[PDB]
Amino acid sequence: DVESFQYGDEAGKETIPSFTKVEKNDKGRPIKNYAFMIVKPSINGAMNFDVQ
Amino acid sequence: FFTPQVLALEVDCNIECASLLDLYGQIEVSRSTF
Repeated sequence: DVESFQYGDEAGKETIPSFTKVEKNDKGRPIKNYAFMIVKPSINGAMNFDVQ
Repeated sequence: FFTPQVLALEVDCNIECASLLDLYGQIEVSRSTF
């Protein structure tokens, strides 16, 4: 799976972590920023490695 | 008959030089001949 997202070439390099790996609360909720990356499924699975 | 104790270090002894690639201006680009 994905762990972080890169947004920009040089100045913007905020590797915003994914919701999967992030500092969670005692309940399960995160505490720091994260991103979603909702994806539409396709043939041959590849949940995030497939073509759009 | 005597099996050596395979210890777990791995000497490298290989320097890089210096990435001077954060000073230059970077621009994400697209299909060539911009």
